[PDB]
Amino acid sequence: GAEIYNKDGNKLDLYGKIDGLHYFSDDKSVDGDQTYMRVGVKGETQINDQLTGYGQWEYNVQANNTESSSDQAWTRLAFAGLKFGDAGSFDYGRNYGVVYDVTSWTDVLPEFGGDTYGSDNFLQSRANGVATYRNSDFFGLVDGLNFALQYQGKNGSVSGEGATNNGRGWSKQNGDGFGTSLTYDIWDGISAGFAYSHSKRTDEQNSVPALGRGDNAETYTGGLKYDANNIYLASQYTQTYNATRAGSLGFANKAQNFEVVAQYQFDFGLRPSVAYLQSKGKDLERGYGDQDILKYVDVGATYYFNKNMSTYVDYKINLLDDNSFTRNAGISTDDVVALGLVYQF
Amino acid sequence: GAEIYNKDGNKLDLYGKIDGLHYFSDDKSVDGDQTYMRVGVKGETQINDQLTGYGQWEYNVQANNTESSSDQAWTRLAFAGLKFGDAGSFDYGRNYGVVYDVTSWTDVLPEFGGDTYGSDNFLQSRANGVATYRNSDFFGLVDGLNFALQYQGKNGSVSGEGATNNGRGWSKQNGDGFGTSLTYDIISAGFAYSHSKRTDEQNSVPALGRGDNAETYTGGLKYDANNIYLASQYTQTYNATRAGSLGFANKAQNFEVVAQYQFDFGLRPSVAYLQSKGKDLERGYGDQDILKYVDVGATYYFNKNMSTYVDYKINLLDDNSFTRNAGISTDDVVALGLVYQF
Amino acid sequence: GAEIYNKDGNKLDLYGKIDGLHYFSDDKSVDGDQTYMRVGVKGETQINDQLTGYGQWEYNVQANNTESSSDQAWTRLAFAGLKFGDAGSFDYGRNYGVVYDVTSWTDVLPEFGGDTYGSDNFLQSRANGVATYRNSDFFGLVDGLNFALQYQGKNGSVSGEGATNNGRGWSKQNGDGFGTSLTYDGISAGFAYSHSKRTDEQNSVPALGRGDNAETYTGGLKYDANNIYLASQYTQTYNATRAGSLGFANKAQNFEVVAQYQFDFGLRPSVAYLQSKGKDLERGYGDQDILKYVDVGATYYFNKNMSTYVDYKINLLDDNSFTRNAGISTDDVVALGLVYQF
Amino acid sequence: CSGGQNTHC
Repeated sequence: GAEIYNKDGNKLDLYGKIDGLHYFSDDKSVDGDQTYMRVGVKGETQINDQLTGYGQWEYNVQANNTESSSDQAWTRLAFAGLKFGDAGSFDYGRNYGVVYDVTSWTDVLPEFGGDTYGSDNFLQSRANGVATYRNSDFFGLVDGLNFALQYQGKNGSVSGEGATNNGRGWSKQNGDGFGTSLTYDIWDGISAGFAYSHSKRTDEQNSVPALGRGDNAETYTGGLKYDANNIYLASQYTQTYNATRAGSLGFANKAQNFEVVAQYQFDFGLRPSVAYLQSKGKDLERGYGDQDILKYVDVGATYYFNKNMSTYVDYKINLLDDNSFTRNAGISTDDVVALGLVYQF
Repeated sequence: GAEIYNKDGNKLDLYGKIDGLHYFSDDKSVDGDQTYMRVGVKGETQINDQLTGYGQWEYNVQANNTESSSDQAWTRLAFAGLKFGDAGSFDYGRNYGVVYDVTSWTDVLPEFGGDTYGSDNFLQSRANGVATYRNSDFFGLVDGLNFALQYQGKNGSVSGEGATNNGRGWSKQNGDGFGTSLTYDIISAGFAYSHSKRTDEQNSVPALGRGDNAETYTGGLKYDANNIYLASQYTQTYNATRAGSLGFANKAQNFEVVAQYQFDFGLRPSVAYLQSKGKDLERGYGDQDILKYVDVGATYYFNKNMSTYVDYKINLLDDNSFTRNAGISTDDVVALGLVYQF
Repeated sequence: GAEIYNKDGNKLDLYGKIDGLHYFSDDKSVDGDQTYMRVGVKGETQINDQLTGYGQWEYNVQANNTESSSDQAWTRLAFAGLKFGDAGSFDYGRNYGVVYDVTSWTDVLPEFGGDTYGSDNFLQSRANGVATYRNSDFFGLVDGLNFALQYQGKNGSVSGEGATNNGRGWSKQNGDGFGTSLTYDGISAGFAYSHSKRTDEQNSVPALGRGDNAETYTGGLKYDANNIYLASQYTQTYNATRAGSLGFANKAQNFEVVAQYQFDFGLRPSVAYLQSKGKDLERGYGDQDILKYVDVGATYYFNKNMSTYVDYKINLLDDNSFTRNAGISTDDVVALGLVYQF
Repeated sequence: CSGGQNTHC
């Protein structure tokens, strides 16, 4: 980003982007203008030679609606923490789950992708009140092995027996949970990762929605990645238990998510990309049985003028078949085309 | 603005203001504190010797209400674009309409003014999803002639047949539309034209305003020399001017004139007159005055960063059935302000 | 704060903090994550050798809720003003009341404390449309004596006879009011007095609190030397202290005292006691305790940019009909924090 | 809804 201050061992970095984005689709819920921008600040202070403090805030503003609209801006990241030489780091606040450490390898598409999981969905994406301890090189015992733990406090309902101060609907509630991740670089380019999470489920999550009954939400993830010679390859496979949203109908008892992405970077700045994503649910209630929650193929490309300006086109080919489950759960089954013009600072 | 970063051919400009503002009026809907602030950023990157990219964001935050209030902040501008040297420029996002290119010459009042049209009102002001191509010197032909092309996508209802992702009420919906503008320095003269499709909800929900297309023709004049500022513009609209909350006016004629003088020690008195007459309204309203008032005020500039002003609006509208039903204010307003600009 | 711009006699200061905060309590309305952050800007321009203009904006963003939640950000401070050398200063906008000039001496606790009053509560805390004139060293008569006047406009209901443009519920409405403060000197003494009119809505909607005016008398003491901080303030209010959600207390007597000691290596343990007793409450409530608790905690400062703290609030209130009806919490709270300040 | 410094509730 743009470093706007560096004095007395304290540095401030201001970063963000403005995205002029348009969607072309037959689905009236996604077609139209999608302009927005991001703004954020990253700080870091040098407490001493072997202790360092830092903090980061990221904020999202929607600019595709009228000036009288409501709920057009929200916070994505907000956390403060400490770095202890090379013994690790700790931070608390709104931050990414440890499952993202593996699942982000395939989240490199121009506009789409990374939608087999939602935000505020246990420890798979950005969450609230996550205490994350991260260790690099595994205490120095083995080089190149990253490692992390996580703990998340309960986020209950707006009111009732299981309420907390920050209430929310059953789709984003959770109990006390923890997660771990482990990524290693076998050699140059090739890397492997593995993640695991386990959280408690609130009472409303077991009574209000029609689909999904269980006590614990579990997630197993394993990914692979190749990044060298202007070639990017990545894939990740995930199996969840009572942790994947089946649209607005509730949660899927068993789900298997698979994402694969292939990208190449040209000399003059063009970066074509091809990807495939799917998400299959099993053992759903109400006689739904086994249904496809997500299935589409993504083709697109990106052009980089420089490190501050770029434009892209993204085509999502939806392979889902319309049926009772998709209509009831409100899952879109239409193709979408996106055009973007981004300025980054 | 304050240039806070300039490295690697990329510069960031931070700009904004804090306005301590108070209104003195008999209309309880406008009387009271009106304190607010603006904050924004302007960027520009040098891609090469003849190509340039840029982006601009503007944010408005209201600070005249309590800490538990809702919907006190909103975005005014957000767009990104490219400049092809002297061959023109293109940008997309939330930006001004091409009609503003001519109607902004009279939007120089201290506090009031520029209210014959509203925001998110077709292509007359700030709008959503507008793709604008602007060309200076009109390619390689006559110098001093500015030309602009614009296209806006559909912004439909919240839900239903004509819905889009960003739904809104009928007062701010629109169909596919385009607009042109043309200004020349000879003293300056300008002309603007816009044409947009009207949504189905706009033709059924409100009581006033029936038509397929929204039309706008604008012509303007400007004099800016020897510490004297004179400007005026005349606009004729078809199914494009809001008749308060009752809907749209079938025909409307807007006229604004402003005169200003800048003193050597910092005082800038201003006098202006604004009017807007609607015609062929339904419900038996006939011809009604939508807006009519005289503005007298002055501004004192301590320097480029600090200023204060007093604005007096003398409302000449007459109270009747149409004004009360449409919710149009007919009371005088006095504004006192103390602005710090950074 | 971080000075990010200083050119042409104009300077801009950017400040804020990110607070990773967690609450441990048996009260489900306060237990859980409490992460938030603050951001703001301070400006100042040199008009001439003896005149100066300035402006300050402070904005609060909550980050402990989901991205689809509502009303998570609000503005705390926004004002612009002028400084006439040593003859005083004047500013208008959303600013602190003059009662805060004395009641902030005891508002130094890590997380809790300073809650015998509320924001947007007459002139005791941050308010809307306050015009403040502040004079340092009392013109030239004496040295070391600070002095201030304030005036606030009416902030009426959302709609009705007493409405203004910025309407609000009866808990935050007020009429015309004014206030004065007077601080003199490591021992310091302070005195503040405010007087505001009460709106008609405040006298009819809530069950508790009837009167024409809201008055506040505050006396303060402070000791700040040799790494020792002792401060206490006693306040007597008249129809100006909220009795939870039931209305206003006819008479209240607030008393808060704080003792802190700063250690050499950065530890700052603190002990405080707060109480607030209401009198002459209607509905047969009689005399009740609105707030009563003991605060014990400590703060560690790694440097001027990073710090951490633990705060333990021991609630001494007894659960009864008044506390349950007014929604006043009677549970202990433990807070853990990790703050980065820039 | 609390005294100016650390907002409560």
